[PDB]
Amino acid sequence: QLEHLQSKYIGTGHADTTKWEWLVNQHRDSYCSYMGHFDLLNYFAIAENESKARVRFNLMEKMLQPCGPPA
Amino acid sequence: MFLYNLTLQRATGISFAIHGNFSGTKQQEIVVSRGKILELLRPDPNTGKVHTLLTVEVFGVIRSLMAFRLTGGTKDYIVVGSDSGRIVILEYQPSKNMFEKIHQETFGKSGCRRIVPGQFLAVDPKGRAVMISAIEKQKLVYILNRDAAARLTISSPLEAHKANTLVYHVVGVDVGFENPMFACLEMDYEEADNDPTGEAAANTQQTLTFYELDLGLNHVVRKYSEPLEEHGNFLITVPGGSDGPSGVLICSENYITYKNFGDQPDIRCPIPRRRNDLDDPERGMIFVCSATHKTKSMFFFLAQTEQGDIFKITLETDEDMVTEIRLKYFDTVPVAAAMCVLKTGFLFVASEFGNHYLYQIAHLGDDDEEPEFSSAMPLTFFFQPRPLKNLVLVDELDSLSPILFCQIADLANEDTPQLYVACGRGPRSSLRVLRHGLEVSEMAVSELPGNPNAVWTVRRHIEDEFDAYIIVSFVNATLVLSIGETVEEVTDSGFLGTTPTLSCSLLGDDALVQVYPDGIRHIRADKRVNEWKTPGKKTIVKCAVNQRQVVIALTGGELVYFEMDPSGQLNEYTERKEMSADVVCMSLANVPPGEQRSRFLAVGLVDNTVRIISLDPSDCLQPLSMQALPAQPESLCIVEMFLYLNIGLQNGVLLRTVLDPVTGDLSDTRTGSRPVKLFRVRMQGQEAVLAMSSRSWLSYSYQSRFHLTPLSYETLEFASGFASEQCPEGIVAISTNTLRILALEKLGAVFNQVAFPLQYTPRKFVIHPESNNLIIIETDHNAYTEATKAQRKQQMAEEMVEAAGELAAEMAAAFLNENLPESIFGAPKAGNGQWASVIRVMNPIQGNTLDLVQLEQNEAAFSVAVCRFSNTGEDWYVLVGVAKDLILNPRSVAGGFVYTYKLVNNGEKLEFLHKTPVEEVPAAIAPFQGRVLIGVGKLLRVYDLGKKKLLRKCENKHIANYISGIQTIGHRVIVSDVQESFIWVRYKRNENQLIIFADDTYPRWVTTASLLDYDTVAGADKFGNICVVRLPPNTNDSQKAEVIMNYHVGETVLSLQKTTLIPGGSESLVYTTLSGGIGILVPFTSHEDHDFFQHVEMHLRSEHPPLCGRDHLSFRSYYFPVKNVIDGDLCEQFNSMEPNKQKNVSEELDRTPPEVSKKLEDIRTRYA
Amino acid sequence: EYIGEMGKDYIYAVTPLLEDALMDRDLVHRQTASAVVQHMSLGVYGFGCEDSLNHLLNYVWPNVFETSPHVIQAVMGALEGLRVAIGPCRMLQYCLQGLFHPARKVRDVYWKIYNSIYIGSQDALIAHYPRIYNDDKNTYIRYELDYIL
Amino acid sequence: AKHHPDLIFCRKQAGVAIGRLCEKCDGKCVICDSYVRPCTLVRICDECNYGSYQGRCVICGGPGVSDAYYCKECTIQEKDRDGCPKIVNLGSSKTDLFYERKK
RNA sequence: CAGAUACUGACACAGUCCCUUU
RNA sequence: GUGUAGUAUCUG
Ligand SMILES: [Zn+2]
Ligand SMILES: [Zn+2]
Ligand SMILES: [Zn+2]
Repeated sequence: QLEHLQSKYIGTGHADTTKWEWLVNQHRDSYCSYMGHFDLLNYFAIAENESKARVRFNLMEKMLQPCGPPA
Repeated sequence: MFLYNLTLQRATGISFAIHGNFSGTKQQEIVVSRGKILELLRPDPNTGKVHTLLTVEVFGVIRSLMAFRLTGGTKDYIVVGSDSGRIVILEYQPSKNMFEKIHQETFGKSGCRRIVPGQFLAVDPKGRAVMISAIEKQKLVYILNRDAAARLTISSPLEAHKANTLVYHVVGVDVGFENPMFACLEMDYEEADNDPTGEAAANTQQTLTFYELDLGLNHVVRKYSEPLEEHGNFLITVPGGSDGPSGVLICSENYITYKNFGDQPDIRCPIPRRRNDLDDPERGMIFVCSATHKTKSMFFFLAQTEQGDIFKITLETDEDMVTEIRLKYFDTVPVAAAMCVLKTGFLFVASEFGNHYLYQIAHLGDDDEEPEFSSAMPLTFFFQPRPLKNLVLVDELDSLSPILFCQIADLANEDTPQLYVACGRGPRSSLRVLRHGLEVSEMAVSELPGNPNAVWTVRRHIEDEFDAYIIVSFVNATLVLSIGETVEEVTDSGFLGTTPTLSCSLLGDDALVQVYPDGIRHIRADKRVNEWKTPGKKTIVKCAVNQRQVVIALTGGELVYFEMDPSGQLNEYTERKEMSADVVCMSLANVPPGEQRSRFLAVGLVDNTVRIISLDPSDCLQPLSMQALPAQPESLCIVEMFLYLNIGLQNGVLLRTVLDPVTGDLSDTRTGSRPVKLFRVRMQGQEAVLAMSSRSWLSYSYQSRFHLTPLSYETLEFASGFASEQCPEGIVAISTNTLRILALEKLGAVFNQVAFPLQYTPRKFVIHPESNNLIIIETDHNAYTEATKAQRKQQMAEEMVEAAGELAAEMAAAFLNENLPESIFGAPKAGNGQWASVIRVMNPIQGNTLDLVQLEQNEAAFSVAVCRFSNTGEDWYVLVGVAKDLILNPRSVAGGFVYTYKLVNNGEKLEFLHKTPVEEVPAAIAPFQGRVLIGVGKLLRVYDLGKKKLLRKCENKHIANYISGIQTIGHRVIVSDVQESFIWVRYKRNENQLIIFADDTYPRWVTTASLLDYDTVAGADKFGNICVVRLPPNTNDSQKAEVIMNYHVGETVLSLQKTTLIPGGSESLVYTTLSGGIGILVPFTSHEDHDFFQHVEMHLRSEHPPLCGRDHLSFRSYYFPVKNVIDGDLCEQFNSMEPNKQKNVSEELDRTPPEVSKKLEDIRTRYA
Repeated sequence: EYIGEMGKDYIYAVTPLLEDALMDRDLVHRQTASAVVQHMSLGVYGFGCEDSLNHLLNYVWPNVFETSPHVIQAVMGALEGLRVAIGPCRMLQYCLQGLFHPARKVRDVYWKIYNSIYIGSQDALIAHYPRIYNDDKNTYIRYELDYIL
Repeated sequence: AKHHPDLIFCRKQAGVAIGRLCEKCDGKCVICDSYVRPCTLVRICDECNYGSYQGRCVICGGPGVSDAYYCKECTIQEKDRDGCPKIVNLGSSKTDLFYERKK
């Protein structure tokens, strides 16, 4: 079977995947990638008059449950 | 069409900083990492300035940076975790002046994924293990060790995976010769995704988990995990073991907590609060960075808040238990991202936005006047800020990090366009002016009537440290002077200077020889004159002076040979030569202490042929090599330190040739059809050349690289070296029929900057096409205007007076007459949806505002332009787009307004005329055909001038998303969307209808665009990609557009312009990054060069892997595959390897390393 | 496969042979042409020859709804080899067309293809995600990407 | 071995142990079973290198004589960032001819 | 459920026995 | 020449 590799990696869906868990992973991946690039955080810290530490803290806090509660 | 990516200025954005003994001796260096550039720099403990030693590129973003040393060692290593997906350990090699790859381990895929270690990196303080952890579920631990080979070793990684876990910070606990222990902040979220009621989202605490590394069983297990009360952001390690207690210093919101494993209480000391804060009293207070000054005698800590206030944390304990934490306000500094407490009382502060400072510590803060806080006091503390009184500023590093707009234009009376960048953010914003050349410093100005043409400055003795001799020579007259900081007329020189002076030689240790057209007169320091008269009607032409010999030539080519003796007597040879031309240009090299004299002499003639004559009397007066020149040389000079020679021609070109009796490498470059003179100068204790033309030129040799950079100054004709005590290093130069003094302090670089202070962050600006002025506008979130802040302060300082106590409240009087500055003390960030905008007009020549317009609250300026309509004559209207009640994250507004000014009296007045209300925020304003295009969000409209408002002519609603850019050319205009790449819409004036015909396929987060000639739009992206889109030739002006170029710079770009940079250059594609980098996208000219460049790049892709280790092709294809672009940084990196590797790379292309280097420099020196 | 980098010159000749190879012929023709396309796309990666690869991609996609292990094993390999020479942006548009199909056999195949695309180049999909509007009570819009300087 | 859809790979972790290849299969890709352009070395987890399993060929399991390698396609596709490729299965086409030829 | 005829996977061919111990 | 998986078509 070729599904061994696809199972050990989180975020992998199946035929019974609901939209909510797809969108929450989509938002979580974007939140994680925001802190990676330095200029992608400079743009956020210049757009709103805040500090880099504050933006990072807010992004980390928002990861607990993005896209609202489930159904 | 292929493009070549060069670079002009490197990024100056600091993200991480570490300190340690990276060299080996007892001197500490700083390794500062840019966004994707690794840099090394050290400060001078004797003067305080900081120099640059290495600027190697890693070709990839860096997410972590740590330093460590082994037990019982004296060298510090560097551990780098980045996007490469590997772990790299470096080592600095002082002998090779470059880094050294040591270890490389792969533990996953590539890319900033979720489950990929590399974000958080921690190291054991004792230097026995290292932990690299991801943001979730991918904790990994290595085991570092040393073997009998005295080399670092890496064992197999140990997994510490834990599903459904978010990691906030990872730090290494200090333990004295026990098993390593690491701390992390986990927070499970499994229960938060199973309760639809949402009650599990709240009341979920995070734990402080300690991880135990079993050094005997080779596994890692977690032991302690206790819940916390409130969320924290970062942790500070405490030196433990045998010197102090072991634990952590969790810095939560509005609190600081100390926790230790086992049985130990907790200490919570609230953070001190600024006195009489003007902001909203519902905003939390958190820390941003920390430091450590661990010392065997006593140790303390440092911290910094959002407002940039340094504290001083000191712990109190008896044997192991910590009793209290004692805070104390230290100083106030601009907010920084990292600090490095250096030895010898030095502090390095690297600001996240602006220049970088460096302070020295005079007092450690003992027995001060302000009280100290503690956790023992029951129950909201306060303190009063003040000037520093504890630190002084000794050095500042320039950095144009937050650049938001750029515009290249020529506004002064020259031909080289200047750069007008609008950088900075917050109250400390500035608008610098960048021009090619070096910084010019002056000390004193003196008036010397007449017509001088030359001057000399030679030391009286070889052991003298102060220059004394000055020989100011007119066309025929002379005037001896001196420098003693009291420069006046001197008479007791006794030179009998009644004849024109052509040189001032140094024949011996202190012997000087003057030149007069009637012979040669020796002038010794002692009364020993050896005068040699030359009878006849023919005078001398020139003289080749040297530290040990003198060579002279007469009219018609009559050679005279001179050679000195140890006794101190002159000598002459009995042979005279015949020439086929006349003496025009001479040169002579220096003598090293390791040899008796030089090797060869260079002689120039009218026939444009250089003649090489040996100094050996056995075969003297005998040419060896012959080489003609395209044009007649004017002056010649020789530089030392591998040695090269400089050839100056009659026109404005300078030729570089390696030192060789036979002809060799040739380096042709332009210096303006005027004579060029080259003299010997001194820099930082090193030799250099100096060419003079219509503009001054300075060339220096440093680390196998030559830079021919001009000086940002007016026309000059003469210069000479200078060194004294008042100035660290200067240059004695003359001016137009007068005297001057020149000084150079800054290290060799380009793009000199002059800073103009501002008040807020500049968004956009335009240039007046008649009076060359600026219409700069500003807008910042979370700010108060000049009136609202004042009225809020007045209202606040009135209710507190009536606090039912002593009527005797006189502090309001002492408070209302003293306001702290904002450029050093920050700004009072208040609110969540507040705005402030200012419109400013500035003179680009010198900094002085002409008019200021202040908008009211909740009014954000987003666009400005200058237009001229048709129904009205020469009336330069100014339109400003203003929003209303703009909230960022829950985006929702209630309309906006558009202003209209008049700009009367040739550019220093502005009267309000009328305003027009709009139901949506405008973002794009573009004038064309005597009208204006207004893009109000999704809607697109065209407006016309009226009497009290603006008239809506045509309406189109087809844009899929928010409009954020509009450019007009001819009958075609381009609308820049926020998600779609581009939309082409044509305006027809027959029925007043806008129709869309062409669009793009791949969505892009476009931020800026610029049409090249007529159809190719050189766009950009929010992530860093740069693309060029071209319309098919067969389009009916449904119809997509093809893409002809793709690239990935790796940094956000917000500026694109095509304009020639140097006189006689070509059309470039100069852009500007968001970190401070300036680059160009110049194309290739011929076809036989593109293949060579592609071959060189392909060979270096495998013969020179990146320092971090990552596929260069994959890095440049981060989001979209590369297309028709060749990297130029990698090609220019060819100049720095080992000779064997250089030969191995060069031999496939059947070329020599000098041949490859010459054209690599030639292509760069032609377009810029 | 053998020539590798030299296949950007003979790329045009084989195209009007793969074009009529990817027809309703026997399974062997489409099974072999899938490997041909896979090697052809892998050999020319990074040299900007996606103009013909995009045209060739339009024929591989219909031959995905198969049942024999060999043909699907070749077709998924061809798609994976094309996704590195063209880019995830083009493959995401094809995959998203029928992700939430109201059938099951199509959904399984589409989810398998999406997982294959999702495992590799995870960070490259951040900028290529579509925009979804909000429902009654949830936040489905990334407001942080709409900031304007 | 991609020809037999029965074999199961390890995928545990990498390490400092380099895999070896035997005479029967010297220049074959571990996954692709190709023969062109070896690019990168092969690392195996410590569970696949202990005592009787030390210095054995990755694919079949004989006495290794030369180092293993990855082809260029595996490096471009980043198929080497998965763990160790050592086979932990006996197989069905190699453990049946034993009893078929015993008679 | 079975028979027959075609086809695919650079599939492999005394492969050899390498803690089974007194 | 044999064995180890998989697939297609006609007939019963
Ligand atoms: Zn083998
Ligand atoms: Zn392979
Ligand atoms: Zn294994």
